[PDB]
Amino acid sequence: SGYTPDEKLRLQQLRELRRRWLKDQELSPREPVLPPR
Amino acid sequence: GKRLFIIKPSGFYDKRFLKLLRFYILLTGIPVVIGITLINVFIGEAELAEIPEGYVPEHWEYFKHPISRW
Repeated sequence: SGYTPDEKLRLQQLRELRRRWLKDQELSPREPVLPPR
Repeated sequence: GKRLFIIKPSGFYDKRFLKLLRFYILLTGIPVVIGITLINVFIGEAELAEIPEGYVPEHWEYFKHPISRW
């Protein structure tokens, strides 16, 4: 027997939250805003 | 592409301390090094010689380098 459906719901919610966090970890093209030299 | 964010602790304060320490060391290190070079190039070291008869020297005249004599 694998997961309970309760654990499956918890894993799915944590997985989508983690994927949102990792998507937010990316960098916009302006970053880093290095000052002129 | 696909660059990530590298999470690191704030190195601003440590770098600021190192910059301040190097600046405050150099601020008097450069004048003293220039002074030693000017002393050694122009004034220079003393020359060893025998004591003249009837003449007693000062104590600071018993040393070689100008800074040691001073």
